[PDB]
Amino acid sequence: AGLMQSGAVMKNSGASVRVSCQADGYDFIDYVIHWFRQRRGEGLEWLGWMNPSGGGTNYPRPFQGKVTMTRDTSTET
Amino acid sequence: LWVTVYYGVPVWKDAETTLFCASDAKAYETEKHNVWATHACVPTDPNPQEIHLENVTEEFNMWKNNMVEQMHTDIISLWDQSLKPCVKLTPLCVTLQCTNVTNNITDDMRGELKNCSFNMTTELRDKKQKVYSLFYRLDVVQINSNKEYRLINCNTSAITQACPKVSFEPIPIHYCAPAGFAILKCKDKKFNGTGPCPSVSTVQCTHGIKPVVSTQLLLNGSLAEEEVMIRSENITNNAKNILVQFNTPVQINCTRPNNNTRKSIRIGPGQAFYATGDIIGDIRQAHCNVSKATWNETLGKVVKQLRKHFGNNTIIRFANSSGGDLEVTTHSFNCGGEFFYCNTSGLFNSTWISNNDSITLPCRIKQIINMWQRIGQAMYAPPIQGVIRCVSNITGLILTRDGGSTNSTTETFRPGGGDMRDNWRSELYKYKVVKIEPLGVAPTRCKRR
Amino acid sequence: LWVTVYYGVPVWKDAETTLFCASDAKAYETEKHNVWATHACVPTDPNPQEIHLENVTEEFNMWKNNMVEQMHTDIISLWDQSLKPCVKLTPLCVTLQCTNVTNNITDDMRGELKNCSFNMTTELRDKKQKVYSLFYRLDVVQINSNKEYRLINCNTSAITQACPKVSFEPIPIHYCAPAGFAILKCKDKKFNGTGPCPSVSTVQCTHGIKPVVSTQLLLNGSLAEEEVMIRSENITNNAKNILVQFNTPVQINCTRPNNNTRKSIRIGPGQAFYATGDIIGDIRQAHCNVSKATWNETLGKVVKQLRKHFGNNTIIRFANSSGGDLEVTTHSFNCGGEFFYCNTSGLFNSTWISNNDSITLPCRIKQIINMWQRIGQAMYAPPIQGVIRCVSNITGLILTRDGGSTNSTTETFRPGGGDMRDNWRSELYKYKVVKIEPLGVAPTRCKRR
Amino acid sequence: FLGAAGSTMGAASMTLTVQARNLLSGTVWGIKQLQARVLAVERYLRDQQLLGIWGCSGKLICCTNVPWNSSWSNRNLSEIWDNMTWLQWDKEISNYTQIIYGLLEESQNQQEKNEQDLLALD
Amino acid sequence: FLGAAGSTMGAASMTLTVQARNLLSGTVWGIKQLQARVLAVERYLRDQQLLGIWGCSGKLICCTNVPWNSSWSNRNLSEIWDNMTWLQWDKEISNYTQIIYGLLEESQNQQEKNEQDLLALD
Amino acid sequence: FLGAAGSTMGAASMTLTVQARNLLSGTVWGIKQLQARVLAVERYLRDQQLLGIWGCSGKLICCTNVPWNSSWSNRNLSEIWDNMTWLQWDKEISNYTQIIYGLLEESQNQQEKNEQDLLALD
Ligand SMILES: *[C@@H]1O[C@H](CO)[C@@H](O[C@@H]2O[C@H](CO)[C@@H](O[C@@H]3O[C@H](CO[C@H]4O[C@H](CO)[C@@H](O)[C@H](O[C@H]5O[C@H](CO)[C@@H](O)[C@H](O)[C@@H]5O[C@H]5O[C@H](CO)[C@@H](O)[C@H](O)[C@@H]5O)[C@@H]4O)[C@@H](O)[C@H](O[C@H]4O[C@H](CO)[C@@H](O)[C@H](O)[C@@H]4O)[C@@H]3O)[C@H](O)[C@H]2NC(C)=O)[C@H](O)[C@H]1NC(C)=O
Ligand SMILES: *[C@@H]1O[C@H](CO)[C@@H](O[C@@H]2O[C@H](CO)[C@@H](O[C@@H]3O[C@H](CO[C@H]4O[C@H](CO)[C@@H](O)[C@H](O[C@H]5O[C@H](CO)[C@@H](O)[C@H](O)[C@@H]5O[C@H]5O[C@H](CO)[C@@H](O)[C@H](O)[C@@H]5O)[C@@H]4O)[C@@H](O)[C@H](O[C@H]4O[C@H](CO)[C@@H](O)[C@H](O)[C@@H]4O)[C@@H]3O)[C@H](O)[C@H]2NC(C)=O)[C@H](O)[C@H]1NC(C)=O
Ligand SMILES: *[C@@H]1O[C@H](CO)[C@@H](O[C@@H]2O[C@H](CO)[C@@H](O[C@@H]3O[C@H](CO)[C@@H](O)[C@H](O)[C@@H]3O)[C@H](O)[C@H]2NC(C)=O)[C@H](O)[C@H]1NC(C)=O
Ligand SMILES: *[C@@H]1O[C@H](CO)[C@@H](O[C@@H]2O[C@H](CO)[C@@H](O[C@@H]3O[C@H](CO)[C@@H](O)[C@H](O)[C@@H]3O)[C@H](O)[C@H]2NC(C)=O)[C@H](O)[C@H]1NC(C)=O
Ligand SMILES: *[C@@H]1O[C@H](CO)[C@@H](O[C@@H]2O[C@H](CO)[C@@H](O[C@@H]3O[C@H](CO)[C@@H](O)[C@H](O)[C@@H]3O)[C@H](O)[C@H]2NC(C)=O)[C@H](O)[C@H]1NC(C)=O
Ligand SMILES: *[C@@H]1O[C@H](CO)[C@@H](O[C@@H]2O[C@H](CO)[C@@H](O[C@@H]3O[C@H](CO)[C@@H](O)[C@H](O)[C@@H]3O)[C@H](O)[C@H]2NC(C)=O)[C@H](O)[C@H]1NC(C)=O
Ligand SMILES: *[C@@H]1O[C@H](CO)[C@@H](O[C@@H]2O[C@H](CO)[C@@H](O[C@@H]3O[C@H](CO)[C@@H](O)[C@H](O)[C@@H]3O)[C@H](O)[C@H]2NC(C)=O)[C@H](O)[C@H]1NC(C)=O
Ligand SMILES: *[C@@H]1O[C@H](CO)[C@@H](O[C@@H]2O[C@H](CO)[C@@H](O[C@@H]3O[C@H](CO)[C@@H](O)[C@H](O)[C@@H]3O)[C@H](O)[C@H]2NC(C)=O)[C@H](O)[C@H]1NC(C)=O
Ligand SMILES: *[C@@H]1O[C@H](CO)[C@@H](O[C@@H]2O[C@H](CO)[C@@H](O)[C@H](O)[C@H]2NC(C)=O)[C@H](O)[C@H]1NC(C)=O
Ligand SMILES: *[C@@H]1O[C@H](CO)[C@@H](O[C@@H]2O[C@H](CO)[C@@H](O)[C@H](O)[C@H]2NC(C)=O)[C@H](O)[C@H]1NC(C)=O
Ligand SMILES: *[C@@H]1O[C@H](CO)[C@@H](O[C@@H]2O[C@H](CO)[C@@H](O)[C@H](O)[C@H]2NC(C)=O)[C@H](O)[C@H]1NC(C)=O
Ligand SMILES: *[C@@H]1O[C@H](CO)[C@@H](O[C@@H]2O[C@H](CO)[C@@H](O)[C@H](O)[C@H]2NC(C)=O)[C@H](O)[C@H]1NC(C)=O
Ligand SMILES: *[C@@H]1O[C@H](CO)[C@@H](O[C@@H]2O[C@H](CO)[C@@H](O)[C@H](O)[C@H]2NC(C)=O)[C@H](O)[C@H]1NC(C)=O
Ligand SMILES: *[C@@H]1O[C@H](CO)[C@@H](O[C@@H]2O[C@H](CO)[C@@H](O)[C@H](O)[C@H]2NC(C)=O)[C@H](O)[C@H]1NC(C)=O
Ligand SMILES: *[C@@H]1O[C@H](CO)[C@@H](O)[C@H](O)[C@H]1NC(C)=O
Ligand SMILES: *[C@@H]1O[C@H](CO)[C@@H](O)[C@H](O)[C@H]1NC(C)=O
Ligand SMILES: *[C@@H]1O[C@H](CO)[C@@H](O)[C@H](O)[C@H]1NC(C)=O
Ligand SMILES: *[C@@H]1O[C@H](CO)[C@@H](O)[C@H](O)[C@H]1NC(C)=O
Ligand SMILES: *[C@@H]1O[C@H](CO)[C@@H](O)[C@H](O)[C@H]1NC(C)=O
Repeated sequence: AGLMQSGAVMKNSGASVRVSCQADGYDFIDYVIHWFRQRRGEGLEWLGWMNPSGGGTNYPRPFQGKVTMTRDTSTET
Repeated sequence: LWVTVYYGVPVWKDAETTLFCASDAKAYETEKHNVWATHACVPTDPNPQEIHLENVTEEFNMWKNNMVEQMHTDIISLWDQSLKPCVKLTPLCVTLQCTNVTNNITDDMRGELKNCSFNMTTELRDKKQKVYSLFYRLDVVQINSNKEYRLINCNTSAITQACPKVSFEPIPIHYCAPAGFAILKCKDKKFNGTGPCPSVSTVQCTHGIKPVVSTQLLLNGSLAEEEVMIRSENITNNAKNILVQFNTPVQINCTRPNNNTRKSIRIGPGQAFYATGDIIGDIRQAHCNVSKATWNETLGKVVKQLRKHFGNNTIIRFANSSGGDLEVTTHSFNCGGEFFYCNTSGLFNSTWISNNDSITLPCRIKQIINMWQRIGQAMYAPPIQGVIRCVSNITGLILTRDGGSTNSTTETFRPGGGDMRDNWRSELYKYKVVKIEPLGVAPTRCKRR
Repeated sequence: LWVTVYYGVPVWKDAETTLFCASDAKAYETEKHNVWATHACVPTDPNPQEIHLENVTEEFNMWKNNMVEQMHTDIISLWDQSLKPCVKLTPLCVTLQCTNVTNNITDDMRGELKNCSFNMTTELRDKKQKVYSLFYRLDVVQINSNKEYRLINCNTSAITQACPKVSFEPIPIHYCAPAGFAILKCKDKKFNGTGPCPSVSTVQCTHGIKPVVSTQLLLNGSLAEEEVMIRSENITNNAKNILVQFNTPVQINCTRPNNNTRKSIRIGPGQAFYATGDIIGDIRQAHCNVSKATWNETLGKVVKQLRKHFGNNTIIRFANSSGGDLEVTTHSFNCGGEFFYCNTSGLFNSTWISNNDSITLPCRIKQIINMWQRIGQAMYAPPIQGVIRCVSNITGLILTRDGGSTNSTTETFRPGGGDMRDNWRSELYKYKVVKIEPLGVAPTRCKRR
Repeated sequence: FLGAAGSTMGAASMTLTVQARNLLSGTVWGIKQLQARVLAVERYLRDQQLLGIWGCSGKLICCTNVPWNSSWSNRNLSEIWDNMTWLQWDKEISNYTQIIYGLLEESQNQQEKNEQDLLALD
Repeated sequence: FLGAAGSTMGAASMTLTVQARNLLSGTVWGIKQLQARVLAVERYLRDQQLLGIWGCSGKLICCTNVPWNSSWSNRNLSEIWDNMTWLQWDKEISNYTQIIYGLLEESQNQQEKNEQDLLALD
Repeated sequence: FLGAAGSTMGAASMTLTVQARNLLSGTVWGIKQLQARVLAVERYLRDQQLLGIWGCSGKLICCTNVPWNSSWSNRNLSEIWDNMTWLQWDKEISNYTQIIYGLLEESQNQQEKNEQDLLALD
C-alpha cells in the first residue's frame, strides 16, 4: 500500500510549484494528512496539516501564506 | 456467611446500545402530510421524569461517547430517506447558454446570478423544451463561444430534487433509551467534557434537541451557565478542534433580501421541476447582522476564559479561515430551506491582550449540496419566492489553534469545523449510556429449608 | 406409577429452521469498506465447541437436506444485493463498429478479442462520446456492412456493472444455528450421503466454508479420507448426477496471461464505466496446468472406487460433455474477479479397464454473466490490469452416467453439473438439523403434597 | 451438552443442567436471525407456560397427582431407566401425548388449587 | 428509581421495588426500537432464567445453601452494608462471578431437588 | 373459550383454563405479524411480571394479605358472584385500579419477604 510522492525536481528562485501525495489502501476521507521537511543536514520541520474532510487546515505562524496544501477527494490525492 | 442475591441492585457499567427518538405531541398536528422525518417517532413524557443521585460520581467522556455517532448515522440515514422518492434531475446535465444580469443592483451583486437557457425533455419524449432559469455563480462552471456552462455536479455525482413538501426546520427531538440502559446526566455547569462528574441525575428521555446545521457557528444550541465553557479532547493537540459553548445568546439576523419567483417546469409526466424565475424589483445579497457590543463582550469573556490554559498573559489573535471548501471556509448553514455561506472573515481580524452600528457580514446562497462528503448524490435546494429572514441564537463555536512552535509566546485561533459530529457532541457533552444489571449477590448467615 | 416430567431431555426430531452465518475475526480487519457481503456476520466461536455422542445413530439424508437450499437462497439474495447499488449500463446496448487484433499472437489467439468503437453518453446529456474498447468474442454478436456487433444480453436482459470495490474471494463461513435446534455431525469417513451414521457429534457452529463457484470441477473443497468417496441419490438413476469427493488434493494453476489496462470512461455524473484498454506486449490465452501423474493416480483410485457398483470388471470410458451452455459444457468458474471457462475436453478422452510434462488445458474469459438462470439482470465482470494467476485445489467432481441399455456391459461418464446446489451438498453431506424438545415425562411412584 | 442420549435413562438422569444451559446461553439478511431468536424465545416460553400451568413450574423435575395407564404400553421398572433412551421413549409416546397434556393442565392444578383454596381459607 | 446508589448497602436494602418497576414499565428507523425492545426482553428473561435455575426464582431476595470463600476478599460485617455501595462491590467481584454462578446452578438445586425427590417420595 | 362472560362470576369461576390456553396456543407485510406476536409476548410477560412481583405468581388464583376498602363501592357477597359479570366489575373498578396495584406490589411481598427473611434466618 503506502503513498506516492512524486519524484524530485528542480525549479527557480521566486516561482512556485505543486507536489503530489497519492493515497492507496484505505479511507482517503478519514484520518488526516501532514507535511514535513528536512533541509541540508537539518532537524526536520513541520509544514502543515489538512483534514481531508471539509478541508480545514492549520499553517504554523512562520509558514502561513507561504504554503498551500489541498486535496482532491475523488482522485483520493 | 451464606449467599443471597438481590434483583434490582444499583450496578451498571460502560455499554452502548441502540436508542430511539421522541418528538412530543404539539409537533404531531400540522395537517399537511409528513414532517421533518419523524414519521413514527413517539411523543414525549409530558412530565420531567428524572432522579437526582446521592453520593455517586463516575466518569463521562464526551469524545469516547456513542449516541453522537448514533444520531449521525441516523441523520444521514433519514437524509437518504427524505429525498429517496423525490424528483430526479438527470436531464439537467445539459449545455447552458447563459449570461449575467439586467438590473441596477451594483457590482456588490454584479452578475454572480446567471440567466441560462437550454433545451429540455417535455412531458412527452419527442419534443425538446427551450427554457431558461437563474442560478447562483457556484452552481455553474465554464467549459473552454458565448456562455455555455455546466452544473458543478455533472462530472461527479447525480442529483435529486428535494420534494418541496419537505421543510428544513430543526425540531426538538427527545432521544430516549430502552430499559436496562440508563442515561447518566451530568449536572454541574463546569465539566470540560472529560472526567468524573459528581452532580448527576439519572434520565431516559433526554431533552428536546434541534440538530442545527452550521459550520464554525453553532446555532440555537444550549446555553452554558456562569463562566462560558470550552472543551477539547486534549487542546495541546492543536489539531483537536476546540468546541465552545456560550452562557450568552448571540443575536443574529440573517436575510436573503430578494423576492423570487418559481417555475413549475413540466419535465413530465409526474416529475415536475422547480426553477428560478425573474426577481421582483431590486437585488441585494443575503447577509446577516449581529449586535456589535454583545459580540465584543462575549469574545471578551471567552479570551478571559482561555489564557488559564495559555498563561494569564499570552498573545491572542483570530483570523479568517485557513482555506477550505465553501462549507468549512464560511459559515455554511440553512435557513428557511435555502442554503447560506457567510463570509465570517469580518468577525475575526482581531488581536487580544490580557485582562456604533451593527455587524453586517454577507452570505452567498447555493442550491447544490452533497453534504457529509456523501457524494454520488447531490440535493437540489429548490427556490423560494418572496424574501427570507432568519432569527437565530449563536451559542457555541468550532475553532483551530495555530501551532506557533515557541513555548507559550503567541497563539492564534480561527473558526474550525468540517466534521459535523461536534454540533452533536456539543449537546452530547452531558450524557452517558450505562447498562444496569439488576442482579447482585452477597454473603450472609441465612439458610434455606 | 405416577407421572413426573423432565426439562432438558435428549429428544429431537426432523425439523428445519432459519439459520445464521459466522465469519470469525481476522476477516473483519482489512480497512477498505465492506467485504464479500458479510456485513453484520458475527465472528466465530474461537474454540471448537462440539460434543461426541455415545451409542446414538440416526439417519442423515444429504438430498432430503435443507441448509443447502438455505445457503442457495442466501447467496442469490446477496448476489442481488452485491450489485444492487452498483453502476448501471443501459447506454451499452448500442451499435458497435469493431474489428479484430493487431499483434503477433498466433491464430491460437486470433481475433476472438474485438476492438469496437461507438458513441456514448458523456457526463452531460447533449454531447455524444466517440470511444472504443476490447472484448472477448462471447460478449458480442453479428447483425446481418463493416463490423457492427451487439452485446449478447441486449435482446434478453439489462446489465449492471459490479462495483469494483467488490472482490470475488470465497471466504470460510461458519453457518451457526439457534438453540432448540442442533446440528448432528456425521463423523465416519464412509457415508455415501444416505442412511444412519453411527459416528456422530453435536455441533452448532459448522466449520468455515468457502462457497466455491465452478462447474464440473470442485475447487478448494473439503477432503475425503481413506478411500475417495462418491455419492448419488440413486445412481441406477443415471440422470441423478454423481458427486464425488477426493481424499487427495489436485494441484491446479490457472493463468490469464496478459497485462491489461483499464479505462475509467466517464458516462457521468457519478456513474463511471470501466473498459478494457490496449494490452501490454504479447497476448496469450488463459488456461490451467495440472500435475499429470497425480491426475492419473486420482482417476485410478476413482475407477477403483466405482466398479464395486458396476461389477469388479466393467468397461469404463470418459468423454467431453454432452453439449450444454458454456457454463456446463466447460469448467466455468471465477478466479481473481474475472471469469474463466476451461475446455475440460482434454482430461476425459480415456477408457478404463479393471484393477512427461504437465496438462495445459485452455480457458476463455467472459465478462457477461446472468448466473443461476437469473436472467432479467446480467453482471458486467469489470477488467483487471496486469495478469491473473490462480492456485487451487480440486477436491470433487460432478458427473453424468451414460444409459447404455445393456445389463452391465459398458458404462461411460462425463463431467455433469448445471445445478449449482451440489457444490453445497458436497459440504452439506455431513450435517442434519434437529429440533430438540427439552421436555419428557415418565411414570413413577412419586406423590405431591 | 446432550452428552450421551444413547446412555440409558437412569444413567442420563444424573445431570439435566447443560441442555438447559446453552438453550439460551446469554437490513435484510439481518432480519432473519432476529426472526429465529424470537421464536427460540417463544419456544422457551411455550415451554415455561405448559410448565407453570402444571403443578410443576418448579424447574426440571416435578411429581404429579396422576398415575399411569395400562394400555399405554404396559412394561416394567428396570426395562426403561436401565435399557432405554429418550427419543426411544417419545417415539412410542407420540401416540398419546395430547390427552396426557389435556388431563394435566385441567384435572390437576385446577382441581388442586381449588381444593387448596378450600383449605387456604381456614 | 436508582435513587441513591451512593447510599450504603444496608440503607439501600430498604426498597428494591422501583428499579424492578420501570425495568419494563408496560419501516427502517422503525425496525431499530423493535431490535432494542426485543433484547431488553431477552435480558429480562436471561435474568429470570439464571434466577429460576437457582433455588431463588422467588423474586428479589433468596437465601442459599452455599456459604463464603475466605480468599474472596476477607472482610467484615459492618464494613459493607454500612460503608460500601453496589458497583463498589461488583467491581471487586468481577474476578470471581463465573464459578459462583457455576456452583449455584449445579451444586445447588440439582443436588437439592434430587434430595427433595428422595424425600418427595415418602 | 370466553364461553359465557354473561354468566355470573360464581358460575364463571368453574374453569379459568381455556382463556389461558389459546392465549398463546403454540419482507414487508411479513414484518407486521412479527410486530404483533412480539407485543403479544410482551403483554403476556408484563402480566407474568405484575404477577410474580405479587405474592401470587402461583398461577391463576392467589389469596392476599390486604383486605377491602369501604368507599370502593360497598356492596354484598351474593350480589356479585351470583348477579354480576367480569367487565361489569372492571368498568366500575377502572376508577381505583392504580393504587390497588401500587399497594400490592409494595406493601405486600416487600414487607412480606423481608419479614420472611426475619424468620428465614432462625
Ligand atoms: C443589516 O444592516 C444593514 C446595514 O445597516 C441594513 O441595511 C440598511 O437597510 C435599510 C432597509 O433595508 C436601509 O434603509 C433605507 O434608508 C434609505 C435612506 O434613508 C436615509 O435618508 C433619509 C433622507 O434622505 C433619512 O430621513 C433616513 O433616516 C431614516 O432613518 C432615521 C433614523 O436613522 C429615521 O428617523 C428616518 O425617519 C428615516 O427612516 C424612515 O422614516 C420613515 C418612517 O419613519 C420612512 O417613511 C422613510 O422612508 C425612512 O425609511 C436615512 O438617513 C431610505 O430611503 C429607504 O427607504 C426607501 O426606499 C426603500 C426601497 O424602495 C423603500 O422600501 C422604503 O419604503 C423607502 O421608500 C430605507 O428605509 C438602510 O439605508 C440600510 N443601511 C443602513 C446603514 O441602515 C439591513 O437592513 C440590516 N438587515 C437586517 C436583517 O438586520
Ligand atoms: C503451463 O504449461 C505451459 C506449457 O508447458 C507453460 O508454457 C511455457 O511457458 C513458459 C513461460 O511462460 C515458456 O518459457 C519460455 O521458454 C522460451 C524457450 O526456451 C527454450 O530455449 C532455450 C534456448 O533457446 C533453452 O535454454 C530453454 O531452456 C529453458 O529451460 C531449461 C529447463 O528446461 C533451463 O535449464 C534453461 O535455462 C531455460 O530457462 C531459462 O533460463 C534462464 C534462467 O535459468 C533464463 O534467463 C532464460 O531466459 C530461460 O527462460 C528452453 O528450452 C524462452 O525463450 C522464454 O524466455 C524468454 O522470452 C520471454 C518472453 O519475452 C521472457 O519473459 C524471458 O525473460 C525470456 O526473454 C521462456 O522462458 C515455455 O516455453 C512454455 N512452454 C513449455 C513447453 O514450457 C506455462 O508457462 C505453464 N503455466 C502455468 C501457470 O503453469
Ligand atoms: C433572462 O433571459 C431570458 C432569455 O430567455 C429573458 O427572457 C426574454 O427576455 C427578452 C428581453 O431580455 C424578452 O424580449 C422582449 O420580449 C417582449 C415580450 O415578448 C417583446 O415585447 C420585445 O420586443 C422583446 O422581444 C423575451 O420576450 C423574454 N422571453 C421570455 C420567454 O421570458 C429574461 O427576461 C431574462 N431575465 C432577466 C431577469 O434578465
Ligand atoms: C432558531 O430559532 C428561531 C426561533 O423560532 C428560528 O426562527 C424561525 O425561522 C423559521 C424559518 O427558518 C420560521 O419559520 C417560518 O415562520 C413563518 C412565520 O413564523 C411562516 O410563515 C413559515 O411557514 C415558517 O413556519 C420561524 O417562524 C422562525 N421562528 C419564529 C418564532 O418565528 C430559527 O430558524 C432557528 N434556527 C435555525 C437555524 O433554523
Ligand atoms: C483572508 O484574509 C486575507 C487577508 O486578510 C485575504 O487575502 C487576500 O486574498 C485575496 C484573494 O486571494 C487577494 O485578492 C486580490 O485582490 C485584487 C484587488 O482587489 C483582486 O482584483 C483579485 O481578483 C484578488 O482577489 C488579496 O490581495 C489578499 N490580500 C488582502 C490584504 O486582501 C483572503 O482573501 C481572506 N480569505 C478568506 C477565506 O477569508
Ligand atoms: C483499437 O482500435 C482503436 C481505434 O479506435 C485504435 O486507436 C487508434 O489506432 C490508430 C492506429 O490503429 C491510431 O492511429 C495513429 O495514431 C497516431 C497517434 O495519434 C498517429 O501518429 C498516426 O498517424 C495514426 O493516426 C489512433 O491514433 C488510435 N486512436 C486512439 C484514440 O487510440 C487502437 O490502437 C486499437 N488497439 C488495438 C490493440 O488494436
Ligand atoms: C483456493 O485457495 C487458494 C489459496 O489461497 C486461492 O489462491 C488465492 O488466489 C487469490 C486470487 O484469486 C489471491 O488473492 C490475491 O492475492 C494477491 C497476493 O496474495 C493480492 O495481491 C491480491 O490483492 C489478492 O489478495 C490469493 O493471494 C491466493 N492465495 C494465496 C495464499 O496467495 C484460490 O483463489 C482459492 N480458490 C478460488 C477458486 O478462489
Ligand atoms: C467433443 O469431442 C468431439 C470429438 O472427440 C468433438 O467433435 C468435433 O466437433 C467439432 C465441432 O463440431 C468438429 O469440427 C470441425 O472441424 C473443422 C476442421 O478442423 C473446422 O474447420 C470446423 O469449423 C469444425 O469446428 C469436428 O470435426 C468434430 N470431430 C472431431 C474428431 O473433432 C467436439 O468438438 C468436442 N466437444 C466438446 C464440447 O468438447
Ligand atoms: C436548443 O435546441 C435548439 C434546436 O431546437 C438549438 O438550436 C440549434 O443550435 C445548434 C448549435 O450547435 C445549431 O447548429 C442549429 O442550427 C440550431 N438550430 C436548429 C437545430 O434548428 C439550440 O442551440 C439548443 N440550445 C441549447 C442546447 O442550449
Ligand atoms: C413578491 O412578489 C409577488 C409577486 O409580484 C408579490 O405578490 C403579490 O403581493 C401583493 C401584496 O402583498 C398582493 O396584493 C398580490 O395579490 C400578490 N400577487 C401574487 C401573484 O402573489 C409579493 O407580495 C411580493 N413580496 C412582498 C413581500 O410583497
Ligand atoms: C435582530 O432582530 C431583532 C428583531 O428584529 C432586533 O431586535 C429589536 O431591536 C430594536 C432596536 O434595534 C428594538 O426596538 C426592538 O424592540 C427589538 N425587537 C426584538 C423582537 O428583538 C435586533 O436588534 C436585531 N439585531 C441586529 C444586529 O440586526
Ligand atoms: C458515432 O457518431 C458519429 C456522429 O458523430 C457517427 O458518424 C455518422 O455515421 C452515420 C452512419 O449512419 C453517417 O450517416 C454520418 O454521416 C456520420 N457522420 C456524422 C453524423 O457527422 C458514427 O457512425 C457513430 N458511431 C457509432 C454509432 O458506432
Ligand atoms: C503491466 O503494464 C504496466 C503498464 O506498462 C506496468 O506498470 C509499470 O510497471 C513497471 C515495473 O513494475 C514500473 O516500473 C512502472 O512504474 C509501472 N507503471 C505503471 C503506470 O503502472 C506493469 O508492471 C506491467 N506488469 C508487470 C507484471 O510488470
Ligand atoms: C503449480 O504451481 C506450483 C507453485 O507455483 C508448482 O509447485 C512448484 O513446483 C516446482 C516444480 O514443478 C517446485 O520446484 C516448487 O518448489 C513448487 N512450489 C510450490 C509452492 O508448490 C506446481 O508444480 C505447479 N503445477 C503445475 C501443473 O503447473
Ligand atoms: C386408559 O386407556 C384405556 C385404553 O385401553 C382406556 O379404556 C381408559 O379409559 C384409560 N384410562 C382413563 C382413566 O381414561
Ligand atoms: C416384567 O415384570 C413382570 C412382573 O411384574 C415379570 O413377570 C416379567 O417377566 C417382567 N418382564 C420384563 C421383560 O421385564
Ligand atoms: C476458595 O478459594 C480458595 C482460593 O484461595 C481455594 O483454594 C478453595 O478451593 C476455594 N473453595 C472451594 C470450596 O473450592
Ligand atoms: C474486622 O473484624 C475483625 C474481627 O473478626 C477485627 O479484628 C478487625 O479489627 C475488623 N476490621 C475492620 C476493618 O472491620
Ligand atoms: C379507603 O378509601 C377511603 C376513601 O373514602 C380513604 O379515606 C381511606 O384512606 C382508604 N383506605 C386506606 C387504607 O387508605
